[PDB]
Amino acid sequence: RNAFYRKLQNFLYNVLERPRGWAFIYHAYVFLLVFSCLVLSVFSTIKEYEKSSEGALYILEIVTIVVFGVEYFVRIWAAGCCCRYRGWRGRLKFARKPFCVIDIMVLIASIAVLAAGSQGNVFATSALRSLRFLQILRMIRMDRRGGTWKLLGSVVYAHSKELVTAWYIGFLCLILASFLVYLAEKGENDHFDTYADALWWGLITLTTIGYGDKYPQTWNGRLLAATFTLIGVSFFALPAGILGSGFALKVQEQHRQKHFEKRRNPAAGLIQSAWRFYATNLSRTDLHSTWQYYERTVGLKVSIRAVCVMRFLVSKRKFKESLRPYDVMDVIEQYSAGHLDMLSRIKSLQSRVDQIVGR
Amino acid sequence: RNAFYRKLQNFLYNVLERPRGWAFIYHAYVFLLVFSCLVLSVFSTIKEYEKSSEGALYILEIVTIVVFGVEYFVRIWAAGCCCRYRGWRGRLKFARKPFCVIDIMVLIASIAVLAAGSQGNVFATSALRSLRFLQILRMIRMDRRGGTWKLLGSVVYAHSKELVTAWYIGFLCLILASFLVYLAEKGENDHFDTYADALWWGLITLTTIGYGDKYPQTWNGRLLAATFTLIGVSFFALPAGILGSGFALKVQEQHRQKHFEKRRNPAAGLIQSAWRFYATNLSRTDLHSTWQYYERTVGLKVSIRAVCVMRFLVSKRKFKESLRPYDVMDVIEQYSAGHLDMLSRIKSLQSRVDQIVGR
Amino acid sequence: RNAFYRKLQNFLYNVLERPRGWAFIYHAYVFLLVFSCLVLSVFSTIKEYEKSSEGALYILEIVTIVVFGVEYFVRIWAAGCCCRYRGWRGRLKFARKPFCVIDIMVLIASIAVLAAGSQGNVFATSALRSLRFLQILRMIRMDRRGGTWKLLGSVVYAHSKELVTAWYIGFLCLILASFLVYLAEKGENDHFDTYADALWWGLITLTTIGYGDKYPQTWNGRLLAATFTLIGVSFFALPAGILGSGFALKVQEQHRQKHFEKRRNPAAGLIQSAWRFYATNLSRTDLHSTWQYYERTVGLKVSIRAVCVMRFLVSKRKFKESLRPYDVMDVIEQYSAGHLDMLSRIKSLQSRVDQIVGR
Amino acid sequence: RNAFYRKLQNFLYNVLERPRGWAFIYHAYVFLLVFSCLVLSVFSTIKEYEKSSEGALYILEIVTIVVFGVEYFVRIWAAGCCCRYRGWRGRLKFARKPFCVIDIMVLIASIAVLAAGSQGNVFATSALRSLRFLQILRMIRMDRRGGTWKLLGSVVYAHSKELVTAWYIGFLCLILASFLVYLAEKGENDHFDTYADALWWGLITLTTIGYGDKYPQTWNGRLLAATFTLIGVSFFALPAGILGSGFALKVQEQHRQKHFEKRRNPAAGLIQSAWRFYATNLSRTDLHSTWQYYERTVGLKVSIRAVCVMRFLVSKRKFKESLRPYDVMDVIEQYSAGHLDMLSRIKSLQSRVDQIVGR
Amino acid sequence: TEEQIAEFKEAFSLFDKDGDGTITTKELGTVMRSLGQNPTEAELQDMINEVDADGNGTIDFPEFLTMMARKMKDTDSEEEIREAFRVFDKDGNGYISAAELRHVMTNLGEKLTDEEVDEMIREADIDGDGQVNYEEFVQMMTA
Amino acid sequence: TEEQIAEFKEAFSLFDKDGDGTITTKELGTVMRSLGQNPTEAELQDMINEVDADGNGTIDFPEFLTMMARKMKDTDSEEEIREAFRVFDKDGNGYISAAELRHVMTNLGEKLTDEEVDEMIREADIDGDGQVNYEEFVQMMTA
Amino acid sequence: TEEQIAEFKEAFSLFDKDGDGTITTKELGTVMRSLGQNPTEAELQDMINEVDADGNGTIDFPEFLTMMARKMKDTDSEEEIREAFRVFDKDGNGYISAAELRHVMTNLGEKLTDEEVDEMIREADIDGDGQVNYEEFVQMMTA
Amino acid sequence: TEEQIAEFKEAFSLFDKDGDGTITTKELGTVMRSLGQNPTEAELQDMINEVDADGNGTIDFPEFLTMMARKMKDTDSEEEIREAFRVFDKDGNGYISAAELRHVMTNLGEKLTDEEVDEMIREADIDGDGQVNYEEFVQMMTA
Ligand SMILES: C#CCn1nc(NC(=O)C(CCC)CCC)c2cccc(OC(F)F)c21
Repeated sequence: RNAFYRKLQNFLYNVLERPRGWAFIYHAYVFLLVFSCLVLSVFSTIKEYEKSSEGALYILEIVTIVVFGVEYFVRIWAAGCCCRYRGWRGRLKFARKPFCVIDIMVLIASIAVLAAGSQGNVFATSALRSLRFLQILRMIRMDRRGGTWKLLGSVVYAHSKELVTAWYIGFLCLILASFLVYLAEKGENDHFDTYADALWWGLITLTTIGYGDKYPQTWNGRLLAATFTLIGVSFFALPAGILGSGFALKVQEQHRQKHFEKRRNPAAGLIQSAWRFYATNLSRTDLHSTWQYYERTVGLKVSIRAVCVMRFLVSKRKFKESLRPYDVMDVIEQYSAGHLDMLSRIKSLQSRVDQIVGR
Repeated sequence: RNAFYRKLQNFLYNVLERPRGWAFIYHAYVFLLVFSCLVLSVFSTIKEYEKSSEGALYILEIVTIVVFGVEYFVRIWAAGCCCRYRGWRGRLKFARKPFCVIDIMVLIASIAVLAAGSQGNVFATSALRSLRFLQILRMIRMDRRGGTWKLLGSVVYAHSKELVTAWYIGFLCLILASFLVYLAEKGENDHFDTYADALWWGLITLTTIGYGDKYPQTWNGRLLAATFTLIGVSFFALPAGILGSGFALKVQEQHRQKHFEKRRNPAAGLIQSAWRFYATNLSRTDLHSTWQYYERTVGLKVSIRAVCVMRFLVSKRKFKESLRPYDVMDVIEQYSAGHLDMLSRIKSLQSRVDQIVGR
Repeated sequence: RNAFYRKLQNFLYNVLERPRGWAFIYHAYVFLLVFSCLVLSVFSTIKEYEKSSEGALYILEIVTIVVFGVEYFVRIWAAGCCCRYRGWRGRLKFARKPFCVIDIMVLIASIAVLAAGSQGNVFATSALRSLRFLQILRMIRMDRRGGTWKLLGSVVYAHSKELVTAWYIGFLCLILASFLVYLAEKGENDHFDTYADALWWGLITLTTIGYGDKYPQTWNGRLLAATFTLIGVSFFALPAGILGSGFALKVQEQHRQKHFEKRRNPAAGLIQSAWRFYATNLSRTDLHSTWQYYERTVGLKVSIRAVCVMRFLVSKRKFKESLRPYDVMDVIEQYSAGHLDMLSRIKSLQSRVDQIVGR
Repeated sequence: RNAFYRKLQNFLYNVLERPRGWAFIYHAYVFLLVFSCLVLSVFSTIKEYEKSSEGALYILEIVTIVVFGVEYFVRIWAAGCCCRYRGWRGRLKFARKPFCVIDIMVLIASIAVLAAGSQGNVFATSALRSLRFLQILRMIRMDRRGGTWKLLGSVVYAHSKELVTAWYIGFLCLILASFLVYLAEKGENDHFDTYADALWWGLITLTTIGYGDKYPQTWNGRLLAATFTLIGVSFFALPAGILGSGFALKVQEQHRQKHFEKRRNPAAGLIQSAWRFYATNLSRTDLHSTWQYYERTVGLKVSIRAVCVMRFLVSKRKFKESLRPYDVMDVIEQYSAGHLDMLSRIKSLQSRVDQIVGR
Repeated sequence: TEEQIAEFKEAFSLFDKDGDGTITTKELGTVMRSLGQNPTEAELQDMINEVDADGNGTIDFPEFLTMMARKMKDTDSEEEIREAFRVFDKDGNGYISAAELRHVMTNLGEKLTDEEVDEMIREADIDGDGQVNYEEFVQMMTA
Repeated sequence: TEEQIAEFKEAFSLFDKDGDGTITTKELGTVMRSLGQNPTEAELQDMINEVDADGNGTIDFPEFLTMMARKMKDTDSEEEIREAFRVFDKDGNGYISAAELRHVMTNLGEKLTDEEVDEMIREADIDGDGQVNYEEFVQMMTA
Repeated sequence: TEEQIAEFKEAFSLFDKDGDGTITTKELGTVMRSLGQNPTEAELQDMINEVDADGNGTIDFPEFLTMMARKMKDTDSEEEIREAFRVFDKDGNGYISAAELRHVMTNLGEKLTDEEVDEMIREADIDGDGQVNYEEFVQMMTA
Repeated sequence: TEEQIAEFKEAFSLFDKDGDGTITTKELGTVMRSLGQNPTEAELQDMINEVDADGNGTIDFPEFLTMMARKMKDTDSEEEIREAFRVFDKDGNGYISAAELRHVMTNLGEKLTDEEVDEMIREADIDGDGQVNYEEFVQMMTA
């Protein structure tokens, strides 16, 4: 069943590499399993629940090594589906991907720690640390693309000036308020023994964590703390609000722009122009016969080649400016072109009717 | 008074099912009553205020069973107003609605617990649990449509990628900061006895709850806690800001789009086309006489039917693309069509004036 | 100096009633003074700082009664400037304004409490409560228009559905998490003695206040608290973010719309139409001579009156739809009208050129 | 190497004064160094880590004085590159800049405190305070332009009304809730001894700091605290959300507007008009020969001068309205002009075709 | 009075061209084109909407008479005119310089002649100072 | 039945002008211009799209017949017609006054004559009260 | 000087066509059409606005003379010209290559001839290096 | 080779009309109008921009020859063609059905004939299955 085999392999590749829709379910399950393991590892640290947590953790470690090995082999097969990695050499080339090699390294580490535990020589602390680190490593691997980091960095850089303003003003407010409260309390309050303690109090207050170990206990200390916290809490909360609003606005703008679509025209122009520019052959029976057709519509050889490259070049630029269309640029440029065109045609109407009057 | 009876029944149905405006007041009152009951139930748990709270709770339980029964009967009558549930069978069909059956089940449970309390055999704990659960059930019933859940899910899915980025980065920051502070403190601080305690501290800090039971007490622990919290608090606060900004932007976009309106044209076209397509009868005295009129304006039978269905089909599509008009799609498509039309007519002007010059 | 007196009176009226710009400075000072008094009143409650705070409070009370009396008299004079309150009867009419009568009542109460303190019979508690309440009353009076309340209510109603979703989901999460943690801890933890205590803990946690008196101390309690808080904190923080984003979007939309301006055309039309409709007199030497002029441009009397009222009526509607212009409505309607007009004129071009060909 | 020297001097000036891109790296490093020093200063306050922190602080102080001196001299050289400060007098004029004089004062203070420490007479407290204040002074100097303060003030003023609404409503809620909880608890709870304590509790609660020293312990106190905090926390969190959303919206609007660009046309017109208006000379061999050319295209002298100034004036205005183009103003005005122009030309078409019919 | 009804009928017939008992958009357009000002079809349709209550697309005699019986005092017209004046009130106190009206009121929208604006001044400006107070003037018109 | 197929072929030939076995946009345009209503090329292209499944740019006999075999009951047309009626349902209960249809249904979009709207009324309004209930009417049409 | 006033009056009469003592939009339009460049009515209205202070819709002799008495030094023109130069300053230091002006200054807006731009260069570029420094040049023009 | 340079000069003269040693926008427009396709001035200006490096507004012989010496392999053209193919890759694996190209590649933009698209198929589709793999094809063209 060649068709069935290809269809199944493509389906598995889509699920394991490009989970557009319901495929995410599977990934979630895997994450859950991994996450569950992590939680068990935490329970393994506690000495009270050592036995049951250790047993469940070993069972889940066996299950997860099995699942990860099966997934890795199936992912090798799926990458085999992709033309970029067709054949044994292509699959090996795919397996050199940094995330794939990281995953296989984690798998080998897990099987190795299990085997060492079977041996018994390996200390329990070593195995626990190893398994915890492998679990977090697969957690990181879940991204597999760096999409979250890239998005966060993009939004942070977009609001770099505003974030820096928030950080700078909040830092100045923290320093000033901590110093003033330190002066107010100093010896009166045991909490504010040293300026380092005052800075710790200020950081824990303006962030609104408010542990309660440190807090002013004098009338002037409390007065200054009130006046300064009323603004410092907002300053320290600013970055979260700025980033959240930026994320929401970016989501809105994307849901508009990527929902525009209506593209691939410059890409089609590129395909045509590359085809014609490759066709500029040495008078062989290939498309250069179509080039003789093209020149028929009209030494001359060079001009033909020239024009082909020209379309190629121009097409390139179009796609380059059409890769990420901007609504404001599109609308402004189209309005300018259209209105200028209509005005020019109207003036042509005036000239033509004037000559008609002359006629 | 047929007119008066119909008007009153419609008014009650609107109040109890489609509370557009002032009708909400009534619902609020009901909620308040239910909410009040809930609060009393809480006071019933405390052993100090058992007597007074129990007496007031019994009085309010009688009042609320009475009110809910009256409301249920009046709601059955109101649904009777609706044509979909006209007649005894229609009203019974209405009563099968999941929320209606849930409400009647809650009513029976409340009357049953009251009767059991009258009997005295039922234990007080059973009655208290029953009444608390029925109260929360009616609280959930207040929605009656799942609107809140649907809206929250829609906004969450819209920002699924941003929310996942926030969760992932915050989780990584929590794990890293908790582990580093655990290493810094470990044995020096009694609070951070085990890594589970460190994780609890990290969760309570980055969320800014800051209970105060756990907090670093070492110079390196406090330094790392400061550096990591300064960013972790923002990361954990991100989701609230993202969701709030998304909600506000959605409200703005809705207050624009639903404020557009200017629709029902495709719906009217659909009505006309369905009427004409039904009219394609077997040469009877019905609209098919109007079909003879339509064909008069021009074997042929099929074409008539064809064209009728055709309008139907196109009408359908129009309404489908006019159900939820998008400002950007509307504006872009209308601009393209209008400018292209004007340009084509201008070129027609050029051709016609050229031939006039020829004439 | 009639001109100087009128100019000064207008300047004081603008400062005291319509503080557009730098005038706000003065108001701020007054607020500061009032606020200072309030703070002193707080220090008066403390028994340790009774003497100095009482002395400063009495001095500031004398100062503030003097300032408020001077301001009230000058405000009477300023309202006298306004034509609406010209003359003694006009000033008395202005003085019936609820905020003015509230201010004079507060002034009388302050002078009365000062006189009673001079007498000595009045108990200190009575005077302290009186002065605190008068201070808060003037603080409320600072608004003088209800602008803050109106703006907050407008933004809240705009996002009524989203806010209700946030409240409902957060309430359900609070109830569920509190009950689950109560079950987990119950007797193990002294904090969660009763479900009321669990509800208090849940409210103080999800709001992120985190006092620290209540907190889970069991493995299952802490696990459930983590899972539920991770979402409850965001749900409870939602309303602040929603309102803030709504306020920012409203500010943006206002800074666009009110910055449009370009109006008063329908208002001018209203002025003209009202002038002409009043002019429809009983054939007297007033504008009805201009009505004879108007009818000259053409029993007939009624038509004249008709048309005048007609302009009036239409003018009204225009101003009514031009009071709060909407950018989207303006742009969409102007685009529709303009493109339809151009298309119709283009078809007129086609018809005229066709007949020219015929000619 | 004149070219090499000029290029290097310009590169250093750009890095030290206009760090557009990668140059920021250097600044960051400097900040880090300064920041590191600050942290060491904090460790110097603690008596336990006095020795090591003092040694590292002295080493870093020597390093930072060296770096700041080198940077100041190189910045003098760089400002020398700028034409505004060419020559010795120009460099001296640049050195009078307030930030430059502040920096040199800080440098002198640092070298002076180091020399005094070498002498040993200066008390350790004096040196520590001096170095801490100099460190914060350079931290402030990092801005060098007041950009953060200006941006924050702009956004705050933009949302002045909304922020004032938030502050006012939150203040009223704080006062009311604190007073009600004070009445509820008063003598029952030791925490709420006096109304000042109640106000402190209310401030620490509504801000969500929640130290835990103060918290209600009575049924009515807790009930009122719940009802009032549920709204007060949101009111106090509002300003952060409002400012964050405003910052994000401002970033979006800027990333649109400043990304428009397509300007310098009015600036070019201004340059031309200034050139021509200067050219209106006393009939000398300068551009006034070009003025004879200009008048050739046509006592008359004045008109020439008139028209030149006129372009100047009009050019000025254009640039003034083109300095900060607004998308809404640009689009609305261009639409009005274009549509009115097309309509007028269409009516010209109607008139011309009518006369052609007459012809 | 019967004389008013006779005037109403006479002018309604005058506006009527075909004689259908109702005034159409074209009738108003042509009669006010004879009046010198050429309208737009939107304005005529607006009149048709404002007079007619049954949506007949024209102006019938009953609605004509009912609109005739409605004088300014019975129009609830105070708020609209007050707001229109206020939008033109730069100072906001309520006084407007007659020169301001002459510059603007006769330069915007339905521009009026010098006689009409000066009559406005002498009507509203009872004091004859130039500081016209719109509130009292409009209130006494609506009396 | 064979008679239906003969009718189909006869009218398909009638629409056909050049005789290529398919109906193009121009054929539909001209035939329905003879019908009195002049379309727009967008409408004809929409018909070409909705009939044709192979994207030939015209209407062929097989797709014509397949569309013919699809009656209203086999169209999944209940939701669209119900929604269209609902958008016109001001009260939202499901009853619409026949006068409302006469005022609107014959005044918007493809306006219909008095006979057609009255036939709609007597069809849907079985009770003959004027409170037409669209749900039952559309359901029984789709039967 | 009286000679300057005589020149002013002579040219004001020259611009004047009907002889009303004021220069209208059409007068400026026709005189500068004779000058070769055809304006737009917006530009002529802009001149009417910027000269006239009483809003007469034209240019009168007193405002003409007052604008004449205002030389560059008494115009507060430093900021505008500095900003205009800065917007064209790519490097931002204050030096612009004369080749840059030749490429741009004569290719945008009111494009000037080679003679005018070269005279600009030899005027501002005292050093004769091509790195024109706009600040000193504009300051000395405004002197 | 000298033959290539002779060809270059011969065709450059052919395009040249006035004989100024450079090819202007009008020359390209007229020569490719003879070619059957009528351009827009924007396209000719785009060509002028892409060839010319000194901004002369035309195409000179040196830039012509330099552009001639640049073959596909020395164009850094892999990314653009790969991205263009990817945007058309619905599945995203890298395989496209030749029928998909025939339906789309010859129906959008610069539509090509059946011969050209079939030659594309037989060129890229070495396996002759219809699942053209654009990556290898474009890479080997760029070889
Ligand atoms: C979610 C959540 C927490 N939250 N937040 C609230 N805040 C507001 O409503 C407005 C007050 C004005 C109506 C805040 C804006 C000023 C609120 C009110 C009632 C109950 C709540 O919890 C319950 F629903 F779980 C509330």
